[PDB]
Amino acid sequence: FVSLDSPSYVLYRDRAEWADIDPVPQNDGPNPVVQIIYSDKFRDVYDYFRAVLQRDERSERAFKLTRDAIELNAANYTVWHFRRVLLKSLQKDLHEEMNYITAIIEEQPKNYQVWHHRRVLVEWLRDPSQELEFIADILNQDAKNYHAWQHRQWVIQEFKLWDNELQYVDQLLKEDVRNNSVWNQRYFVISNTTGYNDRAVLEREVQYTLEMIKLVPHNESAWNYLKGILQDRGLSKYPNLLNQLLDLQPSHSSPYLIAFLVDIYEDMLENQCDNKEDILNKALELCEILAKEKDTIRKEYWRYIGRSLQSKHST
Amino acid sequence: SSPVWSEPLYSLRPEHARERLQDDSVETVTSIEQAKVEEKIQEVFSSYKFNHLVPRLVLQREKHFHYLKRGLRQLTDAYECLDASRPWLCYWILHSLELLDEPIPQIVATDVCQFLELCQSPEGGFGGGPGQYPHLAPTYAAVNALCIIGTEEAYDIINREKLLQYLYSLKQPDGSFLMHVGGEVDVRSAYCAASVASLTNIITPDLFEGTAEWIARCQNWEGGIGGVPGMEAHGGYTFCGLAALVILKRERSLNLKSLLQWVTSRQMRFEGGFQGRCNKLVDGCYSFWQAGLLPLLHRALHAQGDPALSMSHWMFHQQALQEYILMCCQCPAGGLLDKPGKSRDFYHTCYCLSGLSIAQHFGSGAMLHDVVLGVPENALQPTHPVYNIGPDKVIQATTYFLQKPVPGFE
Ligand SMILES: Cc1ccccc1S(=O)(=O)N(CCN(Cc1cncn1C)c1ccc(C#N)cc1)CC1CCN(C(=O)OC(C)(C)C)CC1
Ligand SMILES: OC[C@H]1O[C@@](CO)(O[C@H]2O[C@H](CO)[C@@H](O)[C@H](O)[C@H]2O)[C@@H](O)[C@@H]1O
Ligand SMILES: [Zn+2]
Repeated sequence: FVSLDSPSYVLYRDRAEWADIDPVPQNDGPNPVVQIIYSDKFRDVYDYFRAVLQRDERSERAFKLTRDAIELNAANYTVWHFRRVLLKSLQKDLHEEMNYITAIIEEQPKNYQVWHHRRVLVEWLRDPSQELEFIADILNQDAKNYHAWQHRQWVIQEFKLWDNELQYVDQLLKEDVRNNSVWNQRYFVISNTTGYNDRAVLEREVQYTLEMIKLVPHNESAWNYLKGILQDRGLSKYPNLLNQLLDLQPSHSSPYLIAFLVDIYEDMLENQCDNKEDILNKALELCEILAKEKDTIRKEYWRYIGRSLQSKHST
Repeated sequence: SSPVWSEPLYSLRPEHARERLQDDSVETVTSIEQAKVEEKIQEVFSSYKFNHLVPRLVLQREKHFHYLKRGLRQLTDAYECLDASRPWLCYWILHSLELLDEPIPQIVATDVCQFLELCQSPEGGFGGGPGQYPHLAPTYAAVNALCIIGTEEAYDIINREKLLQYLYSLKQPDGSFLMHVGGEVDVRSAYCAASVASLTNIITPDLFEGTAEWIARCQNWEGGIGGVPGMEAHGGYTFCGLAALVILKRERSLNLKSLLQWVTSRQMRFEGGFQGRCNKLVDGCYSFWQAGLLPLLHRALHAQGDPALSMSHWMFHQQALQEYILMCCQCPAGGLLDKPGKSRDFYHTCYCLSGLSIAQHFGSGAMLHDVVLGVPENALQPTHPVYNIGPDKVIQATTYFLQKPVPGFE
């Protein structure tokens, strides 16, 4: 009807159609703390909100009022809950409400309440048809929006919309191969579709990741993904990988590569590798290099790893 | 060594320049943003160095105190966005004062108790302000604030019978909790529930059935924990997950090796502070959410007999974190912040200080080892890494409530 910023906006206390209900002031007590000196407009809306809440008035006027209360503080989860009570009670058009939440999220994309409200609507409608495109628009503005990714994961899993997500992941990795949210989505899609037990899939993934590392060797996300998809079977189960990394070491001795070597050596020692004394020596040398030179921010961690190796494998 | 009036800093070592981002000549939004922050931070670091003269760093306690004291009574309409978070303002401010060892006048303490009573819902739990529905986040904040006050008056505000019923009313069959009635699920709720239930002695055998397993499902391939299963590892949700498991004595449900490697990786080699997720920017509040994981991991590993654990240091760069907070996160007007160029707020004041205290104080068994960077007055009161209130307050509250029965249960 009329928005809070509109030139013709009128305070609820001045609206004839609200004259029959008394506003309910907030009681902060006789000696208030963390007391917010509200604007007149804010207090007016919330005094009337408290009134309709207290009376449990399930009306169209109350519904319109929640829209204003939300604009004033979209983190007010009490208002959101009441708005949902009204959506059901008044049998409001949920597609119209979807248009509303779409606009609100675009304005406030980091807010928990707006995303939860959208999920409730999609659940009520059992209609995911606008979701992937809407989320992609939000992600086009902030490609790391945690709420947007979480909602995307929910929609895909709940409505089984897996078919195009790896292609979407690939597009976003082309745009920013350092986008850790997208590497996480890659794992999400593959683990939930083919899995990584298919040796052809794992090889494709290892190859792809090694290629990304070659292109951008100081990108931590690709290194973490490489470890992520190999770690549960055990890094030492992949003997060729060690050789390949060892070849790159002299020319690409980044802390990420050196750390990865230690991780391999750790797992090797845990699995009765051949030449244990030699492998232990090499691992301790790398821990020292990391602690003293290549990764000094993590000196305490690398010193711990060195002591841990010795506690487990010295013999 | 050096005269007492000069203290060399890690971030000012000549080799520290080697820690600047290497973008491999491949620019993306991520690297561009990271480089911009590093450039600003280098400018800041340099401002604290005068060739071989490096004056001791100073926590501006008095400025922070005045900012906090003012916020505890009154706020402009600029704070309307926190109108459903007033118990948070109470907790962030009281905990900051507590860390700074600034006494809370009895009158202020009573007024806070009275206000939090008004935020308590008849259905149990606390809401964001008087008459608001309850929600686990302001419930956590209110309970923590009342424990910081720590008077019998404060403790007795809490309606424990209704609190327990309220937690039940949020508990899902899969072990998770809603944040509020009809609200969203993520690992925040497990921590809020576990924190308030353990402090107030209302844990039943069934309350947390399945919860540890659900939290473990939130640990992902990176080794950290996401908000729900499948999601990206995030320092805030990781703190929530591990802290809840520590309360439940179920830390072993996680892969602690991958968790430890993930969190230590989140300390930024150049800035010295922590990022919340891999390949995102440094932020002062993660001084708590990330660095606070290290004392939790230490306790967990120590419980398992780990013979390699340090007896003197947490497994992060304690000095570097202190340098980032003291040089980059203080507002000259009082208050602390995310990073240079950002504006102060009470949330960053709370968590920057909490992280500073973790970085200054190591304790395990009978071993205590302090590393207070800068002037000795910089030393803060210790904070409990599970609850993030003083350990004295935790012991006092837990002792008080353990004398009361679990509501309706034996
Ligand atoms: C950190 C975190 C941890 C777990 C889950 C979510 C988050 S967060 O998304 O980053 N966010 C912080 C929102 N944030 C935004 C932010 C913080 N740092 C950078 N930004 C953009 C704020 C919050 C308050 C104020 C104020 N005043 C300013 C900024 C949520 C806060 C909500 C209230 N909190 C909270 O309930 O913490 C529990 C769950 C541990 C009890 C503290 C975290
Ligand atoms: O960090 C790996 C560690 O986390 C666990 C859960 O505690 O599993 C997570 O990571 C796996 C990939 O390594 C995923 O398949 C799984 O879905 C996720 O929960 C441990 O099993 C694993 O060692
Ligand atoms: Zn922050």
